[PDB]
Amino acid sequence: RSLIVTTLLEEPFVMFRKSDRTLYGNDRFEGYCIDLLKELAHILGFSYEIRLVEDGKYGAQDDKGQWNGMVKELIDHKADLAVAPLTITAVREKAIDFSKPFMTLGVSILYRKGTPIDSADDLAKQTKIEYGAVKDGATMTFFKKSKISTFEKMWAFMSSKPSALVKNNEEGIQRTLTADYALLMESTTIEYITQRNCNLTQIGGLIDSKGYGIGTPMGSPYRDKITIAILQLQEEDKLHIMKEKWWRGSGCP
Amino acid sequence: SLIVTTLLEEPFVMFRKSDRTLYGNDRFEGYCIDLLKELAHILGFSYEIRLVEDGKYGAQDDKGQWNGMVKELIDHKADLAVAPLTITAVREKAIDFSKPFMTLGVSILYRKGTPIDSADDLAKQTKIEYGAVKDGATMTFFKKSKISTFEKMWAFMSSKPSALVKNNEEGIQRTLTADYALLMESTTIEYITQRNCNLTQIGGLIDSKGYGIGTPMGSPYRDKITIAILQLQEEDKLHIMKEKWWRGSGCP
Ligand SMILES: O=S1(=O)NCN(C2CC2)c2ccc(F)cc21
Ligand SMILES: O=S1(=O)NCN(C2CC2)c2ccc(F)cc21
Ligand SMILES: C=C(C)[C@H]1CN[C@H](C(=O)O)[C@H]1CC(=O)O
Ligand SMILES: C=C(C)[C@H]1CN[C@H](C(=O)O)[C@H]1CC(=O)O
Ligand SMILES: [Cl-]
Ligand SMILES: [Cl-]
Ligand SMILES: [Cl-]
Ligand SMILES: [Zn+2]
Ligand SMILES: [Zn+2]
Ligand SMILES: [Zn+2]
Ligand SMILES: [Zn+2]
Repeated sequence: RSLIVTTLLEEPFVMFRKSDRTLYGNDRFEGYCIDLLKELAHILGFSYEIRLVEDGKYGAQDDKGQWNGMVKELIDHKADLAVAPLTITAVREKAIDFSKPFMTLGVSILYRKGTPIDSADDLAKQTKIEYGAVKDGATMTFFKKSKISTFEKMWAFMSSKPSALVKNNEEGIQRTLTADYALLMESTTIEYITQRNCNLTQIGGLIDSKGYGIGTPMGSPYRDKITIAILQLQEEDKLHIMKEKWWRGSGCP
Repeated sequence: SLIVTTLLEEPFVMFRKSDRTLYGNDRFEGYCIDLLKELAHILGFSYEIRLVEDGKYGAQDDKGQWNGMVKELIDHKADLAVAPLTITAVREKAIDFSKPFMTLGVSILYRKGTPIDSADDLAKQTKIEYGAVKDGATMTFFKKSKISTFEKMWAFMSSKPSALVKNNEEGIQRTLTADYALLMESTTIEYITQRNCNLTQIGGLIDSKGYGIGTPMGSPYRDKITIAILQLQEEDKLHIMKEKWWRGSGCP
């Protein structure tokens, strides 16, 4: 029996391979998470089938507590693994079994260069510059439930204007380029664009300390096996090599 | 009540200074003590803190038997292990780690003004000695490492028995008294380098690890503590808790 792997298209984690031949099966995909998935399959000795999740979402719960996206697939036993930049959160951990993190990140700010803005505190105290995050993502949920006075003031801004929240990273990146808009985005993706689009930069440091984990249904025996494999991959400096493999662009002066 | 095994290690678990004799859990204070009180209240359990007898974190011997807090958890003599216990693959095969409550990496503790800039600089030369705490997580990393730089560095530490120190307190002195660089976890480096302005961190972080709460394998408290640690992080409580205990006179 092969494992069902649900995932999403997100640079540079999972991308479509380009080729002259028509590609079938797992051959269609490439990226950091694809290399990580082949490495886990190598260590644990299993075959898998990659399926893009249909609703194209990571996992948010509605007012009635029901989930969507990849997290729902794991809950409904419709998938064995969720290999994607799936942020480890307490609410998601109460529904699925996260492996230990394979990559660290924190929430930060994507914005233009040449601005006296030095922190998220500067965005909260002003109104001319609009800010937001990907709707129903981990970052937006952080601001929604946070009690820090600065982040409470920022969430009142995002929730009041529905256009402040973007559908995905691509729209948020586009909005920071076409309007006076700052995107609250996870640091790993910020590092990826700031090395390829020299117009954008990171503002301030990291506001929190989180990680990406491999999602499994609760009670899955593969969680602890993947955790140990991720630990072996880190100690062998291989998570370091394959991250530098996909994150290194031309750079920005 | 749950039995919690731990170790004396600044600033995670320390003896609370007092004129009168302290008994029970009142004897201890520190970051891990504050974390345990926070976890105990969230999960609603009572506990008894017991310093592990052999005074060790957890290493394997020649016969494969564990010692320290890890063995304490395997033999079910303790329910939780609240200490700066580094999450490693070999330990994860023996106990159930919670998700990390603190991030750290291996780095270098050495004197200021010295030319050494990285661990690779230490490997290429021989006049400046280097090592780590014996049978700790750092030493075990170099012993099993296949990276060519770390394979060479482990040959150096193992060749001269004095390169391995007994604990952090002795290792800090060897950087303060000899031409010696200590391979130390970054969180402990950050703590001392703000108290002893003659020491500094050489280079960046060599790897990326974390401290986790140890439980016996199959413990129902693992996920409960994991979720509680995640809530503590999202509520900025782990940030307040670390800043409280990472004090010092400060160094320019
Ligand atoms: O979501 S976690 O498993 N627990 C929260 N943390 C703690 C702040 C150290 C971190 C820090 C870095 C990670 F990669 C994961 C986590
Ligand atoms: O021991 S872990 O659970 N898995 C290894 N990592 C990965 C380098 C991201 C990290 C990074 C930071 C942590 F706090 C824990 C861990
Ligand atoms: C690319 C997207 C929308 C994902 C990636 N990790 C977060 C998650 O797992 O929810 C989202 C980013 C964010 O919310 O800042
Ligand atoms: C203080 C000591 C000996 C401990 C703390 N964490 C590591 C562990 O959990 O093994 C050790 C440090 C190190 O190995 O560099
Ligand atoms: Cl875990
Ligand atoms: Cl005792
Ligand atoms: Cl931390
Ligand atoms: Zn490396
Ligand atoms: Zn590298
Ligand atoms: Zn028992
Ligand atoms: Zn804070």
